[PDB]
Amino acid sequence: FRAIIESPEGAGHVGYQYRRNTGSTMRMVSDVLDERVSLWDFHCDPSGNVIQPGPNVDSRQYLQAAIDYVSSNGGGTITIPAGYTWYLGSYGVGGIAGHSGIIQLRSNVNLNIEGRIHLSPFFDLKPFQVFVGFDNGDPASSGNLENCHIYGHGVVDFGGYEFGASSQLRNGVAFGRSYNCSVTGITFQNGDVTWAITLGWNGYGSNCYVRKCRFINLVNSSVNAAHSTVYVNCPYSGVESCYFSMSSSFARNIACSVALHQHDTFYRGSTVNGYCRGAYVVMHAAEAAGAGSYAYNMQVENNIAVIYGQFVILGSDVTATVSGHLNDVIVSGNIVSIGERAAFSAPFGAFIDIGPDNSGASNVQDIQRVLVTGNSFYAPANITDSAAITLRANLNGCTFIANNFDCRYMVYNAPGTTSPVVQNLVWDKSNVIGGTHANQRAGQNLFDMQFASVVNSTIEVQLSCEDLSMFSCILFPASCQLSYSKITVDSAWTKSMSNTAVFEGNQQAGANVYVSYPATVNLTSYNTQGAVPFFSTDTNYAWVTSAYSLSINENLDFSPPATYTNKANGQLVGVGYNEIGGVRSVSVRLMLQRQV
Amino acid sequence: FRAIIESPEGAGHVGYQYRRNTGSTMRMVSDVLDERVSLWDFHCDPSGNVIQPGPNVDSRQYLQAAIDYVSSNGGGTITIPAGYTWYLGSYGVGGIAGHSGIIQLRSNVNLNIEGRIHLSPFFDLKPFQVFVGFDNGDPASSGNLENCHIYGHGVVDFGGYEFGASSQLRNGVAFGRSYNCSVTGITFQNGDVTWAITLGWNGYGSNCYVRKCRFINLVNSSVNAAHSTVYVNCPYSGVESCYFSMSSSFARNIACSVALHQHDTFYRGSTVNGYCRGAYVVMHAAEAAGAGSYAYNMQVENNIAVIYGQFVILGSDVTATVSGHLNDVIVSGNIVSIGERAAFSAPFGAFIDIGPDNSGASNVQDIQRVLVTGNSFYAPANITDSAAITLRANLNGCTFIANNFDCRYMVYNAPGTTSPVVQNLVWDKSNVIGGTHANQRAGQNLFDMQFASVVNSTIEVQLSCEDLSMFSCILFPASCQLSYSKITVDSAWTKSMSNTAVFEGNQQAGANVYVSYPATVNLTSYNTQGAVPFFSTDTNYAWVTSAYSLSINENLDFSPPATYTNKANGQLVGVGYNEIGGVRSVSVRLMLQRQV
Amino acid sequence: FRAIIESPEGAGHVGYQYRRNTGSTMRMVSDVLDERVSLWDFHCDPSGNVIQPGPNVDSRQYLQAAIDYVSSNGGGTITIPAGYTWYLGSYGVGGIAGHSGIIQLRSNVNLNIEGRIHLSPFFDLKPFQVFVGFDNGDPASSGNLENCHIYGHGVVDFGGYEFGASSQLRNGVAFGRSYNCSVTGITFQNGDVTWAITLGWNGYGSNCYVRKCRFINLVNSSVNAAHSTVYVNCPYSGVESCYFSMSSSFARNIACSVALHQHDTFYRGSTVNGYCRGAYVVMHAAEAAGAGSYAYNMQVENNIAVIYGQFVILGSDVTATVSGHLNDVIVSGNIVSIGERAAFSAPFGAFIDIGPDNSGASNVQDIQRVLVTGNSFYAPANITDSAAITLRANLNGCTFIANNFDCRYMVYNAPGTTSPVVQNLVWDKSNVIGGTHANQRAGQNLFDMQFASVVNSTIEVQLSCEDLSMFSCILFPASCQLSYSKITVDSAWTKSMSNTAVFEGNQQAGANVYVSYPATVNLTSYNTQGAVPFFSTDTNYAWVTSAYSLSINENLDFSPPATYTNKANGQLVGVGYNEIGGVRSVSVRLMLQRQV
Ligand SMILES: CC(=O)N[C@@H]1[C@@H](O[C@H]2O[C@H](CO)[C@H](O[C@H]3O[C@H](CO[C@@H]4O[C@@H](C)[C@H](O)[C@@H](O)[C@H]4O)[C@@H](O)[C@H](O)[C@H]3O)[C@H](O[C@@H]3O[C@H](CO)[C@@H](O)[C@H](O)[C@H]3NC(C)=O)[C@H]2O)[C@H](O)[C@@H](CO[C@H]2O[C@H](CO)[C@@H](O)[C@H](O)[C@H]2O)O[C@@H]1O
Ligand SMILES: CC(=O)N[C@@H]1[C@@H](O[C@H]2O[C@H](CO)[C@H](O[C@H]3O[C@H](CO[C@@H]4O[C@@H](C)[C@H](O)[C@@H](O)[C@H]4O)[C@@H](O)[C@H](O)[C@H]3O)[C@H](O[C@@H]3O[C@H](CO)[C@@H](O)[C@H](O)[C@H]3NC(C)=O)[C@H]2O)[C@H](O)[C@@H](CO[C@H]2O[C@H](CO)[C@@H](O)[C@H](O)[C@H]2O)O[C@@H]1O
Ligand SMILES: CC(=O)N[C@@H]1[C@@H](O[C@H]2O[C@H](CO)[C@H](O[C@H]3O[C@H](CO[C@@H]4O[C@@H](C)[C@H](O)[C@@H](O)[C@H]4O)[C@@H](O)[C@H](O)[C@H]3O)[C@H](O[C@@H]3O[C@H](CO)[C@@H](O)[C@H](O)[C@H]3NC(C)=O)[C@H]2O)[C@H](O)[C@@H](CO[C@H]2O[C@H](CO)[C@@H](O)[C@H](O)[C@H]2O)O[C@@H]1O
Ligand code: NA
Ligand code: NA
Ligand code: NA
Ligand code: NA
Ligand code: NA
Ligand code: NA
Ligand code: NA
Ligand code: NA
Ligand code: NA
Repeated sequence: FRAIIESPEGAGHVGYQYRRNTGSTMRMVSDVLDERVSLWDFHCDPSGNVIQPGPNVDSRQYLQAAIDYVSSNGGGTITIPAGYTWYLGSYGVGGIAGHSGIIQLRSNVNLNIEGRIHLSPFFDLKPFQVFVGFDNGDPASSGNLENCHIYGHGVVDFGGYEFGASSQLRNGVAFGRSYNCSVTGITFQNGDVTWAITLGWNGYGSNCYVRKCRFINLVNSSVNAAHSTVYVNCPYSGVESCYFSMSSSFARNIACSVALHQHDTFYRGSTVNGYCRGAYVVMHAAEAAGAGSYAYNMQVENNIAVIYGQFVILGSDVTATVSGHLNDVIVSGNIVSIGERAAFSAPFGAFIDIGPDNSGASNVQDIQRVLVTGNSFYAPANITDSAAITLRANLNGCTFIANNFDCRYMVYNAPGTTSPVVQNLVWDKSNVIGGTHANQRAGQNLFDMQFASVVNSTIEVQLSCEDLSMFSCILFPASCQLSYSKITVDSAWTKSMSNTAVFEGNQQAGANVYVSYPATVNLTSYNTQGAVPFFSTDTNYAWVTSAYSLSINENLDFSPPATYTNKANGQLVGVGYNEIGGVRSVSVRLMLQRQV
Repeated sequence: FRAIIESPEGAGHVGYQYRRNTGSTMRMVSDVLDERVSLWDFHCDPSGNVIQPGPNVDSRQYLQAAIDYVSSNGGGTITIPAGYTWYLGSYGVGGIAGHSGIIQLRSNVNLNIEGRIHLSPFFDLKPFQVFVGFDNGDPASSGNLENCHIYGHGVVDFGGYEFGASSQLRNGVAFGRSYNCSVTGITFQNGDVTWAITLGWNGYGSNCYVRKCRFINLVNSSVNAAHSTVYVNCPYSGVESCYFSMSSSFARNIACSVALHQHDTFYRGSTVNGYCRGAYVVMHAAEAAGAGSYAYNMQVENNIAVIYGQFVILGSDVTATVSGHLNDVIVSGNIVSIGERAAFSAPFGAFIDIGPDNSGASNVQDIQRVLVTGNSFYAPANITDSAAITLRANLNGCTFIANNFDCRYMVYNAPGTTSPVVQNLVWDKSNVIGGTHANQRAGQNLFDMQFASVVNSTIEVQLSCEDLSMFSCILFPASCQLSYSKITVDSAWTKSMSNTAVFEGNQQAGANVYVSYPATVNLTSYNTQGAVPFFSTDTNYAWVTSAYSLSINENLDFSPPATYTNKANGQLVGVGYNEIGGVRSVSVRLMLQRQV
Repeated sequence: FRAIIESPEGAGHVGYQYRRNTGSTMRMVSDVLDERVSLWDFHCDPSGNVIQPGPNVDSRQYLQAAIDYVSSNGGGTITIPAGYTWYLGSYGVGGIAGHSGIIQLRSNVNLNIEGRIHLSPFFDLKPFQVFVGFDNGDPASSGNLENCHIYGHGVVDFGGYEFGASSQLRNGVAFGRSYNCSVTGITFQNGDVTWAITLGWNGYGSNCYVRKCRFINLVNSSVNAAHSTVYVNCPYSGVESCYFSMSSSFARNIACSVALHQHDTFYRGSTVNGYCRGAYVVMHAAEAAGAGSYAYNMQVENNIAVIYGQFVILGSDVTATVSGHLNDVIVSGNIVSIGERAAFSAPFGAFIDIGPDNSGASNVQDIQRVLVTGNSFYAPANITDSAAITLRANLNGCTFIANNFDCRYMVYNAPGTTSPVVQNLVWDKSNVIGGTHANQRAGQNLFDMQFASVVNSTIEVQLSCEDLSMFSCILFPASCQLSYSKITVDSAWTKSMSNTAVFEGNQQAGANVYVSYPATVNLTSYNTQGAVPFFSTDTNYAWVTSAYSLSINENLDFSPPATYTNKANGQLVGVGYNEIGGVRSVSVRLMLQRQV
């Protein structure tokens, strides 16, 4: 009996009944203790003696034994205890070896990480994926991971080790073909990794989430090829209320916070600092196996960001046998800025980027039904490479309403690069254009329409302050076709502008182009006393349907017409009034209109 | 002593002091074990022997005993253990019997559901409410439920059983007259039920919430009369970050995700697929006892939905002695689509529906001060029955700003049905109208104003692409009165339209109607050389205050006026210019304006 | 052995192995029990006998001993047990004494509050701060608090005691110089306090959050000087999904829900009732030590509020050696109302307030790049003191897009008070002005521009119903300079208004002022048959660049011009048509335009 009690079965001989309640189960202490489980229950030598964790102990095999055992009972939650750091010092074996895996996750087995998990220097200059939910080296032959949650106040620390080679991959949690899996509360820090968390695999998975996590300093070297903190690769999944921070120079050029790569995915309520990019919103044809060829219902909302490159990047692409499509996207309520940097010192600053594929192709995309609304964007005045939208690949539609954009360009694409085919670009008059870059725009077009063609598009320019440095508010080169479009420039703050809208190929003459913009025009009247015609001296107004005065008349003896039409020879003409006769000659600011 | 130790009081004789700290309490093992409690502590036969759960064991009485006992000590949290399925196989007794209750919840007693709870086939074809917080068969004589939280990674499974009769009710959690109650984390699945969760009772309750829950496949038969997944019937309560999915055909016709039925309630950040409806936002007079006759401060924001009928349904109604009012509503940031379906195959597709009462009355409602802003809506091109708003009952105000609506109709109501009285309908120019339904609109009016009357309303139509199939952009039948309103049609993409705005009762002539829209007009001049008048051949322009040219002048020898007014006989008239004399006859596209 | 077993070391002699697994650690019961810790482990007399909590027991020393001990082991989570109320009855000692501290928090030591914590009457009429994370009386010499989380279903009750003197301070949780600290789930109630929670100290701290907490009735007396429920004084921190309620009259005059006082801070998804104010968004120079002199990336989104004063208050100020700046702010998606009250009975109602500093100075502020978008605001018709913006101090920019404001004023500042210098105030046409206050505006200007100067501003007024009671839609006194601005009044619902826009100093004549608004003008023609001029009888139109008819022509024999320009003497002039000759005299409603 003494022997039984001191034995490992002792607690199984000590009776217990909850709160002395006579209606409660007559149990043994061991039954109640068996209701919970921790790493300490597996962190022992072959004789069953507990092993203290530390920098010289590899905890991997013990944590794997705990997970495997709990898995065998239909699941539960293993605690990783507070007040200790648990080092990992070797790779795992079996199915996860193909993924450079350390720990293998299993279905229904949750991890409550309250202490710290820290990679030992065995992993320096090596690939690794700390937690892996695949059960096979080939993800295509992998089983699923279901009902696996990682949560707590603890920490995953990547030991500060740099990558050994750019081709290597490193990850924190790869859930795999993951259904109802989540990470909540955890801080991931101090590394050089590719991703912190990945959700799903090529569309297989569902209901995976990352909530209230922190990601701190996860890129640190020039070796690191690329980094996206959370890659969402299964539908009905997302990231909310997270914090992302980088301090490395390299992060400003390579790091993105989130990738939304399947339908019905979201990125909300998060704060980003020190990253190149905010989010990719993409349908890769190569990733279309699990959930189809369409990324739709994509939501980026209510985030706060300081970045160095582009906030949201839109794209879709193709393989030999699959074509990716991106549609039904909303980007709203975000407040974003380009951090303090030299012009051209990081990838081109943008709120929205329509990005060419990984091979640089701009003629594979199928991006449409995007709404960008109620966001703020700001870039410091020196950052020439800042745009509301860098439209660098084919676009089948994007709508901008009620944003506030305060940067160098509104619409931009580099000339002599790609020549995008643009459809259904809508820029509503309710987009407010800020003045931070006023006086910086010598030689530049606010809306620089460097495309192959534009159709079914609306650009309603409204200034809110003067910028007389700019070459034009909007310019179309002669190589850009323009049809079935509406282009207007409001006259406010434009009286002293030489050029307002510029159509280098006279594209505003098109049958279904509807335009209006201010221009200065010289007119000369006949000498007749009374009602008298005034005609423009130049003949380039054959496209104008009406025009009206934007200038006061300093004269007593006559007045020019208030309104004008045109004539077949391209003159404007209207009827004014000579109180006394005489040939008149005036220079007037007019609002030129065509079909509006 | 051996006997004491092996007895149920044994743990109460084994001393313990935390971490051997001499300043800590000298306790017994049983005291520490008594800090927590699980179902295992009550899941026992009359001799105190533990009973294993399973499909042949009814766990109800044991779980009730646990709840009752914990309640007696001022509360706590009972764990429903992971790795087991706990079947429920009988109804409860007492107060919850009137609600077909299984388990009775009690104040301060939380349930941490980590395992699975599953209904046994005793419940097939029967009503049931799994967890009930009422303590009396008559909710009016019920006490309150306070401080009751249900949370964890577990599951409530409704066993797949169909309803027996349409008149039956089924629910997961009925909190009752519920104050500071919540459900977090739980998956509700595999049923045919009326609701999964209900919060409050006829306005009694407060601070009830449903967060990070999943609701999967909860309608499965033609017997089911109706389904709303969460019914919010107490103020200061809401639903956030939930997932809702249905696969049944019947769900596309009967199921709604959320009902917000009292003031200061919200539905946010959620994803919906396979449902008929997104949310009801309603003040039922019959439900006004607990929190007054007004539903105000109602918020539907940042949701993602694929539905088959209507996204938000607005309503209010009356009883013999109470009148319901709905006001101060915001609908923002939502991205919604009608899923792939045949036209007319499910209830009429809509972003907003102003719905008649349960008896079909359209003259009881008092709905006003609604803001719909920054949402996206899409319906596939074949779905004739798709509208931004189906305005089917009296409306005292609704404001639309900066949305993107891509469907068949903008404003719709069926002719020869209800004749709503409309006030303060505001459709701002910043609403972008998509082109998916271009070419599908033969015989149809984009804004089909099938009302009794319209007052104090604004409709600013702006197209962003051509649709020459439509009969008109906006049409008022002669039975619709129109007064103190502004109606405009921007000219862009309208040059080839026969009809733009149509006023079948010539209602645009009204003293306080402010309109503008394009029209083609034939004019004929006098023969006089010089300044010469042009007059319209038709006499239907007595209401026009000015008009201006939207056409170029192909002539050298003359020009028509740029601008026109009218004359008492209903002609337009303006002054053009004959370089050489002669009677002129032209057909010109004009922008007709009245008081704008 | 019997003796050992009954001793405090007994559990350390009883063997245990998890679930009888031969691969598990051979432990003792005490090891498993040592995995968790509660207040009961420290709530004991000097002989180690447990003490029951209650109104006559001071639990403070015991809870401090628990925290100190857990801190010594590298942290963990102490449970404050459910089913008991734990009273605090004395002040703490050491570093927190300077802060009137009760309990001292320590790094990595979390509190899981499931029971109730309640202040005893020792604290009546006294200052107190219940939980304090500073370790020194002087916050400047304090160490940090890291990784401290307070969570659970429990309650902190302040005992209902009033303040003794207005100069006293009271707080719930002062995290101090706080990094990765949070409060989740807790209800704070029944007090008269200054704050419930404060985060950070003068910019020192990071990643502090308050989530899913309730704050109920925390002001109760006329003695209380001021109250803000959560004060956020460190960056990368915020408040989400909280509930705030007050019932006291005094709260309607003194209480604010949140203060956002450092960069990258947020307030989201919360509900407020009974408060004076929603949120301060402020950069105090005096608080600039820890995180710099700029508050930027400030976010107030998706809140629901009933308040009595101002929803968001913007400000910045200076000290002898530091200047505060506020920029890059977003206010979106909020639905707010002024609760039922008499006019002038609480501080002036406002959605946005640009507030002078604590000394009343209006010439210290540097507030710019603010976006206010997609919000709703409502005040009952009797509340004269209600404005979309009360602009009472210097403003360097604020942008309003796509809001719905239904109150007395749109833009307001009291005349004969402060004279703000205003730059970059942008009021887009997409702001919808409600009609609740129609007919209440005798003697009042909808936009009452009571400033020193206005520059680089846009005000686009659009009515949606008639209000003929108002004196004007917009008025500039002669003391307000106006330059490089755009001011328009849409004609809809304005035909019967005497005054639309009023420029008491004729400021619309300015070279870079762009305006348009309706006016009635009397004209007289020459007698000539045919094309004939009409001239205004008054000479105050020297600033007008064009005008056009907003009136029908009731005549057959002639028509006035459709469009007009001006003449140097300030007449308008245009060319109409006399079918028969004769001098004509008409009164016409025109749209007057200047440079637009
Ligand atoms: C770091 C990052 O996320 N970058 C984005 C680009 O992603 C792509 O490059 C990545 C570089 O790391 C990834 O490729 C790498 O990893 C692949 C997967 O690893 C294998 O399979 C795993 C399941 C195993 O555990 C591993 O052991 C290994 O076997 C590997 O095949 C590639 O060779 C390697 O370079 C990334 O690949 C994806 O990763 C996720 C997450 O782990 C996984 O779920 C997917 O299965 C996998 N996809 C594929 C196809 O294998 C790869 O996608 C990304 O392409 C780019 C988006 O922008 C560009 O394209 C847009 C659309 O055309 C265009 O709009 C834009 O302008 C372009 O810049 O963004 C980041 O750069
Ligand atoms: C399924 C659903 O939610 N449908 C919505 C309509 O709700 C209404 O019909 C429901 C059908 O199930 C409910 O009625 C049923 O249940 C009633 C309540 O059950 C009793 O009381 C419970 C507390 C007990 O536990 C039960 O044992 C039982 O005793 C019952 O009285 C009815 O006879 C039965 O048909 C629903 O009733 C409400 O349910 C909630 C949640 O449980 C409860 O808190 C309320 O007390 C209770 N209300 C009432 C009045 O009893 C009943 O409301 C809903 O009316 C409709 C809204 O849209 C229509 O009306 C709008 C406003 O005029 C209009 O804009 C719109 O166009 C219309 O379609 O939406 C769903 O159909
Ligand atoms: C109640 C509230 O929050 N009111 C807002 C104003 O805040 C300011 O007044 C408060 C009155 O309580 C605070 O001052 C009081 O407390 C100070 C701090 O206490 C000391 O230091 C603590 C760390 C210790 O634990 C204490 O023991 C004590 O030693 C004290 O120095 C003052 O004497 C006392 O009156 C508040 O002070 C701040 O509090 C936070 C939170 O605890 C702390 O992190 C800060 O260190 C501390 N700040 C300073 C400078 O010490 C003090 O800021 C607030 O000023 C006002 C904002 O609006 C006005 O100014 C705007 C900007 O110009 C302008 O736009 C607007 O129109 C103005 O009305 O809002 C509330 O009234
Ligand atoms: Na691999
Ligand atoms: Na769109
Ligand atoms: Na081209
Ligand atoms: Na009943
Ligand atoms: Na409204
Ligand atoms: Na009628
Ligand atoms: Na102090
Ligand atoms: Na702004
Ligand atoms: Na002045």
